[PDB]
Amino acid sequence: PGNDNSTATLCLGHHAVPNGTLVKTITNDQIEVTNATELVQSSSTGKICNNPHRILDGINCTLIDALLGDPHCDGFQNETWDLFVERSKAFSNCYPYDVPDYASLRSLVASSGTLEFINEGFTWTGVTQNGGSNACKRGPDSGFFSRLNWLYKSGSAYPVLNVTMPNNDNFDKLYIWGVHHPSTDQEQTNLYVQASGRVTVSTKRSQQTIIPNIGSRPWVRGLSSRISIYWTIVKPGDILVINSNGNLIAPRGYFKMRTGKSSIMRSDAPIGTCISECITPNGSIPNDKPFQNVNKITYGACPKYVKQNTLKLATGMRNVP
Amino acid sequence: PGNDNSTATLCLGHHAVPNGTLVKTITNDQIEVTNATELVQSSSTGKICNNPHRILDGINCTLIDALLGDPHCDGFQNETWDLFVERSKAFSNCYPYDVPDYASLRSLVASSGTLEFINEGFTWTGVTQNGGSNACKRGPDSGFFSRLNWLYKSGSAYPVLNVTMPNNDNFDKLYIWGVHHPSTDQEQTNLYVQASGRVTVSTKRSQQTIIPNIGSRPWVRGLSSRISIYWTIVKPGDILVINSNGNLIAPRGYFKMRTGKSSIMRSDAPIGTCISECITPNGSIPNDKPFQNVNKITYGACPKYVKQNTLKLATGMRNVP
Amino acid sequence: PGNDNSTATLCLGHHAVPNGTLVKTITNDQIEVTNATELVQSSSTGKICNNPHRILDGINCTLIDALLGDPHCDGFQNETWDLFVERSKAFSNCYPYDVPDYASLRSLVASSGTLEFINEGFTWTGVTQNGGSNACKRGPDSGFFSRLNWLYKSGSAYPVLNVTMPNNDNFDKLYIWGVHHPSTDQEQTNLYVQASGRVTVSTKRSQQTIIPNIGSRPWVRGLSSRISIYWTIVKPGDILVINSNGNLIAPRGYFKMRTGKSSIMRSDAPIGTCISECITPNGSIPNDKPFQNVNKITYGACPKYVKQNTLKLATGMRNVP
Amino acid sequence: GIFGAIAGFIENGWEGMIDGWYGFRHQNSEGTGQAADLKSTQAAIDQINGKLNRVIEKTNEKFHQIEKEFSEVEGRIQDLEKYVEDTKIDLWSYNAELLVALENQHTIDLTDSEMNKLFEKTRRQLRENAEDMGNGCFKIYHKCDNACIGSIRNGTYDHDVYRDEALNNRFQ
Amino acid sequence: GIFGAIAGFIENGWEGMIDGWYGFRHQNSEGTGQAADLKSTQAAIDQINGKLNRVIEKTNEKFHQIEKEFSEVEGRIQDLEKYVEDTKIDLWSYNAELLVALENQHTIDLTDSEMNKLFEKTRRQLRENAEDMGNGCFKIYHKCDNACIGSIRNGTYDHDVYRDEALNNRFQ
Amino acid sequence: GIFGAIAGFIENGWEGMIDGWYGFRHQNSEGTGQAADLKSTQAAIDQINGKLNRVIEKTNEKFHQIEKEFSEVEGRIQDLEKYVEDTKIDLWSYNAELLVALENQHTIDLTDSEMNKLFEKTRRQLRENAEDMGNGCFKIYHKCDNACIGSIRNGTYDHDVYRDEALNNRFQ
Ligand SMILES: *[C@@H]1O[C@H](CO)[C@@H](O[C@@H]2O[C@H](CO)[C@@H](O[C@@H]3O[C@H](CO)[C@@H](O)[C@H](O)[C@@H]3O)[C@H](O)[C@H]2NC(C)=O)[C@H](O)[C@H]1NC(C)=O
Ligand SMILES: *[C@@H]1O[C@H](CO)[C@@H](O[C@@H]2O[C@H](CO)[C@@H](O[C@@H]3O[C@H](CO)[C@@H](O)[C@H](O)[C@@H]3O)[C@H](O)[C@H]2NC(C)=O)[C@H](O)[C@H]1NC(C)=O
Ligand SMILES: *[C@@H]1O[C@H](CO)[C@@H](O[C@@H]2O[C@H](CO)[C@@H](O[C@@H]3O[C@H](CO)[C@@H](O)[C@H](O)[C@@H]3O)[C@H](O)[C@H]2NC(C)=O)[C@H](O)[C@H]1NC(C)=O
Ligand SMILES: *[C@@H]1O[C@H](CO)[C@@H](O[C@@H]2O[C@H](CO)[C@@H](O)[C@H](O)[C@H]2NC(C)=O)[C@H](O)[C@H]1NC(C)=O
Ligand SMILES: *[C@@H]1O[C@H](CO)[C@@H](O[C@@H]2O[C@H](CO)[C@@H](O)[C@H](O)[C@H]2NC(C)=O)[C@H](O)[C@H]1NC(C)=O
Ligand SMILES: *[C@@H]1O[C@H](CO)[C@@H](O[C@@H]2O[C@H](CO)[C@@H](O)[C@H](O)[C@H]2NC(C)=O)[C@H](O)[C@H]1NC(C)=O
Ligand SMILES: *[C@@H]1O[C@H](CO)[C@@H](O)[C@H](O)[C@H]1NC(C)=O
Ligand SMILES: *[C@@H]1O[C@H](CO)[C@@H](O)[C@H](O)[C@H]1NC(C)=O
Ligand SMILES: *[C@@H]1O[C@H](CO)[C@@H](O)[C@H](O)[C@H]1NC(C)=O
Ligand SMILES: *[C@H]1O[C@H](CO)[C@@H](O)[C@H](O)[C@H]1NC(C)=O
Ligand SMILES: *[C@H]1O[C@H](CO)[C@@H](O)[C@H](O)[C@H]1NC(C)=O
Ligand SMILES: *[C@H]1O[C@H](CO)[C@@H](O)[C@H](O)[C@H]1NC(C)=O
Repeated sequence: PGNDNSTATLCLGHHAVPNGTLVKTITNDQIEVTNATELVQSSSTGKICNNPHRILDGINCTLIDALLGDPHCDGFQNETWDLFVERSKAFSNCYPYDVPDYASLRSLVASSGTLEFINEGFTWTGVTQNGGSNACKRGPDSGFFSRLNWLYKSGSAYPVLNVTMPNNDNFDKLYIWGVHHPSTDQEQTNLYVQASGRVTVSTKRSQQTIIPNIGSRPWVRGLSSRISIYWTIVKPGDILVINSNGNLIAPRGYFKMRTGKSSIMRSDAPIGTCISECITPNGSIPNDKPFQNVNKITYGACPKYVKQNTLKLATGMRNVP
Repeated sequence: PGNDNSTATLCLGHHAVPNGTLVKTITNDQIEVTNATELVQSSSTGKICNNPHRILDGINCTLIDALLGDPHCDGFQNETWDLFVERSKAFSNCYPYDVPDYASLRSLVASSGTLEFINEGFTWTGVTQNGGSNACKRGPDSGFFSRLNWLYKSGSAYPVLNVTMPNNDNFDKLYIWGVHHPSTDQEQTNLYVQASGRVTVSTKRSQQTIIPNIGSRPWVRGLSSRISIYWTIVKPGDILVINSNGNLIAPRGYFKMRTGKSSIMRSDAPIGTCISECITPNGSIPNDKPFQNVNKITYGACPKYVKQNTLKLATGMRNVP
Repeated sequence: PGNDNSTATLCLGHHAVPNGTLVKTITNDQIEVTNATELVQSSSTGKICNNPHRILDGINCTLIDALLGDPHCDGFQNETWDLFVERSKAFSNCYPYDVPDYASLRSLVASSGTLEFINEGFTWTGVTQNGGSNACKRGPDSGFFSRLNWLYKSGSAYPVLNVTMPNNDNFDKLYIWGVHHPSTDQEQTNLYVQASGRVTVSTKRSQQTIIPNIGSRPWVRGLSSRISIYWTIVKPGDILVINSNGNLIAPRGYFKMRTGKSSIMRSDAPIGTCISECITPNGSIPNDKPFQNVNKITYGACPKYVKQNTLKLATGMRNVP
Repeated sequence: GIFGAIAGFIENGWEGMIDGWYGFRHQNSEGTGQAADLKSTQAAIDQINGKLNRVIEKTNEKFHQIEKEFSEVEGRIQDLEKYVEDTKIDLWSYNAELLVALENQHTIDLTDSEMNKLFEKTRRQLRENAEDMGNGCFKIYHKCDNACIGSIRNGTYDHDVYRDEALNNRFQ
Repeated sequence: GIFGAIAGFIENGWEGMIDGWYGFRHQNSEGTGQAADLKSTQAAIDQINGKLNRVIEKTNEKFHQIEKEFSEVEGRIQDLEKYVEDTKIDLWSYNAELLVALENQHTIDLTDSEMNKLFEKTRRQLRENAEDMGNGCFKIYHKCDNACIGSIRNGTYDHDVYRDEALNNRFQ
Repeated sequence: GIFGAIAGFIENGWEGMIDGWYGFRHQNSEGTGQAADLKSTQAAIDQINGKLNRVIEKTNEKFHQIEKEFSEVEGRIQDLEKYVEDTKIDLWSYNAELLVALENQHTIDLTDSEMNKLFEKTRRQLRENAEDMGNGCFKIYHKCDNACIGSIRNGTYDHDVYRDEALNNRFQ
């Protein structure tokens, strides 16, 4: 036994494994290789890691209610965030309101990244300040949005209000203000005397001018009346003018604007004590893979969303028995 | 003759054809192969196949006129569609109107896919109902949009109208309503008494409020007056409130909203008795090819639009004489 | 010395250079080749070449001020352009104004490519024409926008204005008009008698209707009043109607609309006496390369913007010592 | 004008082979002959059908989208709608152009490869009994009748049987 | 059921080689043996690690973007926001699909190439002292003990030393 | 420090070849010499010029588009305009990165291929008159003066003329 002593055989070969895996190529739809790796991240931990981004959990509050100063959102005064998280359980509990172009105000505040608020000494001659409502309880007393000033008649009139506030700073100022829509033609005169108020808020190059509308809306927290919320940004060197005949819900100051990496996300995922760069509404996901099919909504350093649930990259040669 | 009996020649070779075709590669701009196939669909039959998608031919009607109930569009009541087709010959023949954000209303109705309408028992105390116009003939009698209720003075006044309609259903309700703009300050009082009407339509979180504008517009079907059309969607659990001083063109009920695969297309292509998944305004096109340069506007399972009119995929080897 | 006379050696080889360059491949991140070429254009001359595109330098004027006819922009009357260039030093020097949806008017005028203006013989019965202001000096005399007609009371009244202008042409007509917002309830009556004017501008299918708002805005060139600018496009066969109670800033005619390759760019780059197809705000750039990272804003036949500052395409073999 | 000599794939295809993509032509004591090789033929076809199944791996189904033609001038929003769509089309047009170029390069490469693969397989069978003529053909240095050629095409050729005869013709 | 004959890469891999990707199996006077080739093994690994570094060349960081889910029906603007995002996802999904297919084709090609490259290198060493058996193996026509085989794997094999002995076994 | 022996493409390029991309170096009775091969040189150049014509297959002409820088904060619409443009740029940036990597891989492959193609062509000419030294060179086993080498480079080398002389030097 054994082979001839006059010759020898020398074979060249490559390894093979008993557990090959199928990948896709140009040539073939399913070819077996010795080993491969997943390029699509398809699982999440289910928790939003609170590191390294500053996560601000809105809890019962939308960012807009935190902005306006709905009393149960008072804890959010002057807060900052990389990512604000709005929860589905959030609720409003102040004067019933609407925001024409709600989404834009929510966006620009989210991106600014702070609710840093500065009080300015607006003088309001001839009107009563700090009106409160039973629909916006602040303890056991009637109350109102913290950042807003409900003005109304004094003595027995409401003089044409007319004030100015220059921006002598280096940053943009965001002013949030409002217009009150009473439910009855008798509610209107009772608060503001005039039978058709107006609110004009202007800078040098822009102006918004709103006329209220008397009428009943659906009962909300006792009320058929509404407030409509508007905003105005005043650039450095520009001037804010506020002129009103009545129905003005006045700002108490401005929010300091910033630019940066801040955003907002809707999610019910619990906040996690952990570390992850990529955040989705499902929770944080690892970012070792180039792609992911967890959620098209992401924040931070993330794999790119794709429709495939799996993409196998060969990392070894063809597997041949 | 014949070759030596001591040796032999064995040649290896590949086929070739006398009718090769030119394709493009990385290496060369025009290389001849034995055979190739077109990847760009560039022809249409010229007909929209009515299978397998439900095609609704608008004929003389835009989707919006079918929605409002322009009399010559009465045949479209409660219709449904996968794809609504609007024709260039379509015309309006009712009260002259405009829709602020026409495109959005057209879009959301198109996508909802039905004109399924449900009458609701609105009570309108103190006004006259069912006003009709000579510009919206319904037979030989003056008439109006089927889905709209032209309200006007009764006796000699027009009391502040003020009604509610809760959504206790599982689906979204779409309400279509309107505001009448008379041409003369004398037309205004004659219909509605008040000299400046208003229409406020509200839910719990939203409100629209419109003030009419007296003035002459271009004569259309006898009239310088106009109606402006608005809409309101009321979610399950929410409530619709309608408050008006005058000029209200009231809804008679709601359209049931759906989500799904429905859309709308502008085309003059005839409807065809045939079968095709992909529809373009030019007519249906086959979808065996991955790309097409027929039209960027498509509906259904379609090849992707590209600018090239031809792309040849080699399906055979290089052709060598 | 010398090799055997019985054999010979014949070697095959390829060239190599002493100055190889590194490129990126699928296989390796840095492989040395004999030669390569840059595919990303990363430099500009710093000048906008005035050939072959017609460049119109706005200098002290925005396109909108050239449109309205701000006196120091009078030199732009009836001008045309492939690319209008707006400079950061530009300023307004006429009646203080705003344009709701400024960006859209700027866009559609830019794309139309001309300020070709045609005077139409509007009759304005019962009002005074050609009002002028000290904030819009035209020499030493008070003046106004060239293309606009400031109408005001005659004798002691301002009759309901009500005029028409049909489009019997083959092109779209663009009408620019305005609404005046006085600063005091006493300024309003003094100009227009009525205490709340209105401007309704309509065609057959569309209408805009604007109500002025009395109130002080920030002092600009002596004034707390403003004008708000609107536009209306009238298609061939359609009709323009203008109805106003007061505060109407009337058009004097229309701008002829075109379609084509015209646009607008913001740049402070000097205009250059040279030739270049591709224009960026940095100045013109060559277009021999497929990509460029100079600016995402471009006009003309340009390389595509990418984030990389360099991409080296091998144009020679691997360089081996 | 030389008819008589047969030649292989080196810069010439065979218009006369209609029952296969690759094959053998021979010349021996019994005359000439030709036979397709189905295996390499099937291998090329399978690969090409695969690409052509993946390229046609079924269209995307889209329903309600955005408008893409406009009867009125509108400015900012329409500008954006047109730009979004123009951007999409240019990117897909690029994808299509590149795909076809890459795929055609690959189709040519894999078809050339099958050809060379069949040549090397034949060469390995022949061992020391043949020489590469340089034109895609082997000179077989021994009497190889039709049955013999058949054994080569069939993969059952035993080089040992002819080795002595061939080595003798090649050298001494 | 034939155990005894060893065979090379031609349509068979070696499950028993666990210390390398490529290698040699030999049979000689002293029995059989096996040894990995680290160099070709490292070359394949380096290339694969490179692609897998470039594919994972770090994620894109995005912060505030656009909304992608909506609680209310809105029409034109929402249509556009959804269309923009659907367009982006389809294009990236395409990019990913193509990348993986291309990269996997290349991974297979470069691993096959390393194999063939090691075969040709060995063949060049052996000159006229061996013949290609056709199965990925060389028949070495001379006594080649373990040290001899070692010199081949080691690249220090001197063909001249064995040339006379081998030519004699191959022919006369 | 060995000057005297010439060597071929196997892990070394020739810095001294400035009139071509590929070529021959020889050593014979008359000394040494060098000559470029224009055909394989032209073939590489043509292929590279083609890619570089297709890559530069003329820019896209764009005119009025959307705005891409903004002096005012605006929210939803501006968000969308920025997102549309950021999306476009990332996709084109990806296209460019991939194109260059693929094209450079291909450029290297086709240039290597031309090299090996010229080697195999030469080998086919030489038949049994030469052996592969393993370093990109052939040992020609017969007197081959400058004219002889020339006939090889020229493709007119007749292997039969030298066959007896060479077989005798190779073996007996
Ligand atoms: C099958 O293929 C996968 C493809 O990645 C191989 O997984 C990779 O294995 C390498 C080597 O163990 C890992 O690299 C190492 O990462 C650590 C992390 O810090 C580093 O410290 C080491 O120096 C080394 O770079 C790599 O992370 C890992 N990849 C994954 C996704 O797990 C795997 O080895 C292959 N399997 C076999 C049996 O060959
Ligand atoms: C030239 O190349 C084209 C590339 O596709 C070849 O066309 C294709 O030919 C095959 C075989 O006949 C067709 O496949 C068949 O389709 C039917 C349809 O149901 C199926 O029942 C069969 O079992 C088979 O799968 C394929 O459809 C056809 N493609 C096209 C676009 O026509 C063509 O054969 C080539 N020409 C030559 C002469 O080789
Ligand atoms: C290194 O690689 C680059 C890659 O392009 C080579 O540059 C190119 O050289 C060719 C030949 O000189 C140029 O083509 C010529 O262009 C002129 C312009 O009109 C034309 O008249 C000629 O007939 C010819 O087509 C080409 O423009 C040039 N490309 C660039 C970007 O400069 C370069 O030659 C290579 N270097 C070496 C030493 O090989
Ligand atoms: C992450 O969350 C998203 C939704 O926020 C999930 O996507 C939904 O998946 C369910 C079940 O497959 C579908 O019925 C929905 O239609 C999906 N919604 C959307 C918007 O696509 C997703 O499955 C979650 N993924 C993980 C890994 O948790
Ligand atoms: C399908 O219809 C479109 C238009 O709906 C055609 O595109 C037009 O083609 C004409 C003639 O080439 C051009 O003048 C127009 O500018 C094109 N319009 C657009 C919007 O691009 C297209 O040619 C038709 N194709 C087929 C196969 O019928
Ligand atoms: C072309 O101009 C743009 C801006 O118009 C330059 O981009 C800016 O570059 C500076 C310095 O690197 C940065 O601080 C800014 O953030 C950049 N702006 C933007 C919008 O990206 C660009 O560098 C210029 N390029 C050339 C070649 O002149
Ligand atoms: C959120 O609101 C619920 C009532 O809706 C309340 O019970 C809960 O305590 C609130 N959470 C916080 C943190 O205040
Ligand atoms: C559509 O309108 C035309 C008149 O414009 C009419 O003649 C035709 O009969 C109408 N078509 C239908 C189906 O009613
Ligand atoms: C532009 O305006 C400045 C003043 O701001 C003036 O000095 C300059 O002459 C103007 N340029 C032209 C061309 O009128
Ligand atoms: C938040 O910051 C502002 C800015 O200095 C400060 O004036 C204010 O008092 C702070 N409020 C709280 C609740 O910290
Ligand atoms: C359409 O459907 C609604 C919903 O049930 C029904 O009430 C109505 O009568 C139907 N109308 C027609 C014309 O079929
Ligand atoms: C500009 O063109 C219009 C159109 O003909 C003409 O009426 C007008 O007088 C021209 N104005 C100037 C300043 O050239």
